[PDB]
Amino acid sequence: IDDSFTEGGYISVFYQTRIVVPLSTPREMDILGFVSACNDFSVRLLRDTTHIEQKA
Amino acid sequence: EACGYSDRVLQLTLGNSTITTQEAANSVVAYGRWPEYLRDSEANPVDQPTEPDVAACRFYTLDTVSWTKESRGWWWKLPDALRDMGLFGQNMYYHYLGRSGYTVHVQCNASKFHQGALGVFAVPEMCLAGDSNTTTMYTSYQNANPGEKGGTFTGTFTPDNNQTSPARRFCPVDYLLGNGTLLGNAFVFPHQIINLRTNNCATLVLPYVNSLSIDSMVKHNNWGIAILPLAPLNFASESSPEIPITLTIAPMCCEFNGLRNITLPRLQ
Amino acid sequence: EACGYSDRVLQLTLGNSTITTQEAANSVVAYGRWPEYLRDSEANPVDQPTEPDVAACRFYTLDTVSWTKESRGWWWKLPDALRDMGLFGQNMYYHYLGRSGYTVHVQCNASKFHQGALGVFAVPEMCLAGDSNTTTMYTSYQNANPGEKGGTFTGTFTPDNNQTSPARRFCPVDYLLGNGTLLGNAFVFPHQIINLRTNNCATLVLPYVNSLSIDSMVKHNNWGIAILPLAPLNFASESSPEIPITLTIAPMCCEFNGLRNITLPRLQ
Amino acid sequence: NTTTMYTSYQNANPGEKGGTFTGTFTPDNNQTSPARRFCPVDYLLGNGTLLGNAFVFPHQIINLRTNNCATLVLPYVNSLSIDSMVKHNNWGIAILPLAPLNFASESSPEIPITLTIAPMCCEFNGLRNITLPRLQ
Amino acid sequence: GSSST
Amino acid sequence: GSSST
Amino acid sequence: GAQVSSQKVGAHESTINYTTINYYRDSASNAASKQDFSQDPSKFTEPIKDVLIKTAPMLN
Amino acid sequence: GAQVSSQKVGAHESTINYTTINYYRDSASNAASKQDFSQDPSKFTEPIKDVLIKTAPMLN
Amino acid sequence: AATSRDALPNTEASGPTHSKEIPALTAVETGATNPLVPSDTVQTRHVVQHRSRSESSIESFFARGACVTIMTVDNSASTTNKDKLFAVWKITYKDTVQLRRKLEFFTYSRFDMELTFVVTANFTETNNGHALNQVYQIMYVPPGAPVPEKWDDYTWQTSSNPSIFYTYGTAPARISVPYVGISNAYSHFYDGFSKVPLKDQSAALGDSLYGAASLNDFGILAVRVVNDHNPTKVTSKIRVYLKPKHIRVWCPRPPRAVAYYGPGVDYKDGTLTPLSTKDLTTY
Amino acid sequence: AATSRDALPNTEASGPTHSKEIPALTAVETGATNPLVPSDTVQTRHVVQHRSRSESSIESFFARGACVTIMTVDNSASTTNKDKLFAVWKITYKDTVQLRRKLEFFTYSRFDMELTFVVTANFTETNNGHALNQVYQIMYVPPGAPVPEKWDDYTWQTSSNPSIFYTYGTAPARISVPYVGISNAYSHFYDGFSKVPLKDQSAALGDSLYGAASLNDFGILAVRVVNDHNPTKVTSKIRVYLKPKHIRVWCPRPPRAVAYYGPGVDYKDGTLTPLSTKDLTTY
Ligand SMILES: CCCCCCCCCCCCC/C=C\[C@H](O)[C@H](N)CO
Ligand SMILES: CCCCCCCCCCCCC/C=C\[C@H](O)[C@H](N)CO
Ligand SMILES: *C(=O)CCCCCCCCCCCCC
Ligand SMILES: *C(=O)CCCCCCCCCCCCC
Repeated sequence: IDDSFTEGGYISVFYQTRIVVPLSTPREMDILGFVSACNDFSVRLLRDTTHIEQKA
Repeated sequence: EACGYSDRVLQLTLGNSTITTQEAANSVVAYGRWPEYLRDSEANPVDQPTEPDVAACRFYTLDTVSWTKESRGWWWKLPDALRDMGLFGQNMYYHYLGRSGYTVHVQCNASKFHQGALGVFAVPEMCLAGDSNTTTMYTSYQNANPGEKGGTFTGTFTPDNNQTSPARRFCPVDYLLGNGTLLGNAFVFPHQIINLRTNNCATLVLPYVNSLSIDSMVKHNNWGIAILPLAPLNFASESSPEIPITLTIAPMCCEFNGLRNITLPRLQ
Repeated sequence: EACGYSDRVLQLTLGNSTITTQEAANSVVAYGRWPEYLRDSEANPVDQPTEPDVAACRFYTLDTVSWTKESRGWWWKLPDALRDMGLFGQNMYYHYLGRSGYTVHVQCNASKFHQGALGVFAVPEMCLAGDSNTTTMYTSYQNANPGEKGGTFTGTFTPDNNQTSPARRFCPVDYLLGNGTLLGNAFVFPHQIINLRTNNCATLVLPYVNSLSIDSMVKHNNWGIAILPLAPLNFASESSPEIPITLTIAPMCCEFNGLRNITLPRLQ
Repeated sequence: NTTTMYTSYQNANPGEKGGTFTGTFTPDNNQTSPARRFCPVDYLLGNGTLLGNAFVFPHQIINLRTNNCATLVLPYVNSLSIDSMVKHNNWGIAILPLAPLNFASESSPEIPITLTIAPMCCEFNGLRNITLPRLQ
Repeated sequence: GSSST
Repeated sequence: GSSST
Repeated sequence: GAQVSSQKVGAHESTINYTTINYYRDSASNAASKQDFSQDPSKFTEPIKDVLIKTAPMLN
Repeated sequence: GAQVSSQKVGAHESTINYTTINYYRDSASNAASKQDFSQDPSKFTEPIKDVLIKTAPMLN
Repeated sequence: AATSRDALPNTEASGPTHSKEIPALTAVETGATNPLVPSDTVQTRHVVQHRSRSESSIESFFARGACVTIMTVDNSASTTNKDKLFAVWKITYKDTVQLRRKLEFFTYSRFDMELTFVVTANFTETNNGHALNQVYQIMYVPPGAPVPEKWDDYTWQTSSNPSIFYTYGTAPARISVPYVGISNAYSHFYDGFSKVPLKDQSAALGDSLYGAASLNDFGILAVRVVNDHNPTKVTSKIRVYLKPKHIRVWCPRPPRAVAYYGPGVDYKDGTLTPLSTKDLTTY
Repeated sequence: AATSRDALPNTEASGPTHSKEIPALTAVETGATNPLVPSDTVQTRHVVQHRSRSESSIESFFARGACVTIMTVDNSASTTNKDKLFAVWKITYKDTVQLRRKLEFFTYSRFDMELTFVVTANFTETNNGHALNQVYQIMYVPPGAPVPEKWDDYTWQTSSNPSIFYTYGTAPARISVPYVGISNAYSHFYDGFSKVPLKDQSAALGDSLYGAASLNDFGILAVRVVNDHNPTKVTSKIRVYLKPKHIRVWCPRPPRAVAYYGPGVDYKDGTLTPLSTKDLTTY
């Protein structure tokens, strides 16, 4: 959960130089990002999620 | 390789057909399992199976679709998309039971000045959501099974309000993968991405997957192919670019049981 | 390599930082000497040295400058350019003595339709010429040491005629390498060229060089980095092209002696 | 006595000047602008336990007839191998007059107390930009 | 009798 | 089986 | 017919064991052993036909 | 999997023993053995750098 | 031989690097995830890793009873316009949402099923009166067996159907069932129909629901109060808890992201916006 | 190898002394306690010592269940201005004082926790009526899981949270939990904050309570009566008893000497005089 004591820090992305294109080329484009766990990753204390409910 | 072999340059040959590619991004074998014939220890129908081999396990090319800035995505189901493809289709409609694996090759080339990225997903049991909020599980067989033309995704859910004559079709919303789950997670299914700057094709080798060794190909689709624009098509400064997408699919290790007269389905 | 390894594609990792490049022109190790810690047989101050290791030997990125058709060139001094960089700068101002080597990575990408060539030179003891013909050796500490912003070269020598309030700055003329020798000969110093059609970066690994094993980093710069346009920037038919140049530098095998209170220099 | 656990970071962390103990508890009655500081009563060791028992903590006594200094070597102690030094203090140093200062017959004697402390075997992880805390 | 794991 | 302490 | 296995001990006060006897003929009646195996994620994380070497170019 | 230990007998009427079998996979479910160790108080009672000899002057 | 409770790999110490080895650079188009570990992109120390994935094994992730239904029964006098209430429930995990979402992380599964029954009763009318302790009959009627029509008819004889007679106020009832599927695994998703529509047949005759396989997949539970009625009315509820023991799963799926809307994958208009506002450059 | 139930050392006989050995003289400034025994300052006989410290081992000192909270629930009809009462409690040992004081003889601890639940009910209104035997659900909801808002909402399904369904009048309920801390030990005292106030940030934004670490340290217990309501009102209470089994402790502390005043070490004005009058030369 959001918790200051166990906060993880900050992910950010910056331009190091700039995107450069020739003529006849799109000047804007997208990047897509992906996240995954490394082989040293684990979880514990099983619990219900807040990501689904059933009202009535 | 110092003899020149590349991850990017492949040749696939099945039956009397060959595909070449010079801009591949390797190829995928779903769940690491290559297609196989049904083993005796897993067998279930006892009659001698038919195995048409090269007559059906060859590359069939479906109708080419068109990718534009307004495209939301496309879908197909297997074996449905191949139901009318040569002797594969015949074997399928003549038998109660059938099983098959597939090599799926999605084709889309453009130029070093175009950009865009297609997510190509092979989904086992790709159940899609219907157009109705008056009746659930109501998509008709005819609308669930488009054959080779496939279907499309939409960016908007819109409920069928004709209660007298319901459309009875799917209404598959793109960011919800047409099934109520988030598209960003579809990468847990076997996939490749055609990112135009990197590659011009996707190749997925799919094993037969099911909770049974063999089943009704006519009643049930084992795999769904979903192609969605993860990054939209773009070119130079043209407002209305277009590039084609072609699907070529080959059945693999297909076998059939329960021969009778041919099935003649109500498809319209 | 048949596994794909390339002269052009490199990864450098120091501390918590990694640089990747896909268009390198190999990399240079100045005078063939990799950086090293001070050996006991060459040691001089007797107190235990501090060796901050990963806290200081990591890549620091300086402010990005801009290359245009009118650019005459840029210069920086080491360690001056890094005097305010994290714990490296701290260690430098807390100690009388310090020594360090460096990995210098100059970054500048453009396109297959742009052209131009930057000479990137690492010069040991890069003494530059002053703006004065009334007093020699008069450039002030403040003007000799710009920190990370660096300085620039000029195509024209112009003598400071204010005798009342002299500028006391350098006036480094480009074809004279800012020091009275011809630029065409700067290639005897460790260098690389960023020629836009060939590569988008320069990488120079610099050992600590000095006539002493260790010295005052605050009083003395060991290396100078000089970047000059050997062939001017050009693009399509645009009259005013611009592409950025970014400097990222990492200290290597740095150690410090003579700990006291921190130095607080007059920099303006 | 209107809000518990309310001492602000700024008042909890005096830096090198430290804080002091008091012989008297006095509750902050400004509710509009609370002081938000500690009020550590000496015989209660500033924490609600009796000072006479503080000897179960690592200690020395500077008894002027016997010695002129105290030296304590402290290991890193925590319920974790490493932690935020900026958020958390591992050790507290408490100096209290067990027997009051006295000299000849002077009514107002004074002698200085100096603290010199050396970190030992210190290591750090998670390098980024520098923390700039609100200390006032 | 007994199995040990 | 059995352990003895 | 007793099965003796070891516990993985978390907080402590040798190997500590525990005992299990199945009381029923049907395996469906048994408790769960929790003695499970792990596998490598490769069939999902690296389903590519040509083995990936992480230090090498993924595209060559 | 039975653990057999001895009782320390207080009032009396050989060694008398008692038996213990752990019924669960998780050590957290176990009863407390009460088979505990003692240690010397030195880390609290004599935390001084130079070893104290009680017959000698503590200050020399 | 690597078990779920084994410690994960140690971090190995790694120092500075300058080479043609490029772990950080990759190409996600291939369909692969880059197998990196911290020592590939930063300098690391040696760490002896003690953590394990024991609690996230498929068994451990599912090792919990979840409520799948609440059945209501009563013990009232049957009278000409209203009978004593017994309950009938079609066995399923899709009437509630929590266990359903967990199983649906996967396409197929095999497991032994543990059912536990919690039973609670209360008086509904004001009057003083009393009821004596109730006994309940929970009868499983599998597809094809006679479903009870009245609380007291012949089907409650159970010569072959399994029944639990539960006594009120005793421990919650519990039974296990093996993997009973007619396939080699349970299908959490079936992209198909149970009927082929033939041209030579009417549309009505070839029609069937999308994604549905056997109409009575697993049968029903029928529950009744066995006692005769009291003058006072007592209503009871039977809460059913399902735990999948000895479980295996295949083919991972993205989890349900919008509210469930029926036994299929359908969604309801107005519920399709799971995500919330957050600015791109705001932490 | 010296065990808690071993006999303490024998007294050795000792006779008269006249030497430079000075056991009686010492210097407490050093920070050490003089390790003397009777034979150092008086003449002793030989005694074979049989006493042991078995009951004061850390385990034995804590080997008792202590009440840490009383939760109140009811089984009333929910009506527009008032709902059926279920209870929610933040797990802690600091709501009561006795176990808290014992644990606070130490700075840090590790233990497996045994929770036992005693449940009592009564009628609150005068009327005659009745209620049938109640079943209670004690659900653990760990930090992050949906806390119940109504006695009957979806969260009580518990697909993943552990719940105990307890039947009234049966043995008190009991479960064990392992050492679940996110640190290597539980901290009975944390001299710090969960947030660093930054200068570039508002004071409000950097603020946090003194001595508090994770805001929801261990989650909550949510308790309800599962039964539907009766015409008659019944109130129940769940008393929770905590026993630390398999315990280890570190860094001894002086015990609490003035009344507890909140979850921290704070004290209340007017309670700071523990000691009583007694004259210096009066026995
Ligand atoms: C006396 C009580 C006996 C109760 C016996 C119940 C037996 C029937 C068990 C059915 C198993 C249901 C498993 C869950 C559902 C399916 O997996 C999904 N729809 C997928 O096929
Ligand atoms: C079905 C009921 C399950 C109940 C499960 C309770 C699990 C949570 C246990 C929390 C452990 C609390 C230990 C005591 C408190 C802390 O030690 C102190 N504040 C120090 O950190
Ligand atoms: C293997 O089981 C041989 C040892 C038997 C040990 C004692 C068994 C305890 C009671 C078992 C009852 C079995 C239930 C039908
Ligand atoms: C070691 O335990 C072998 C001897 C077995 C002795 C009889 C066990 C009595 C019943 C044990 C039940 C275990 C609980 C899951």
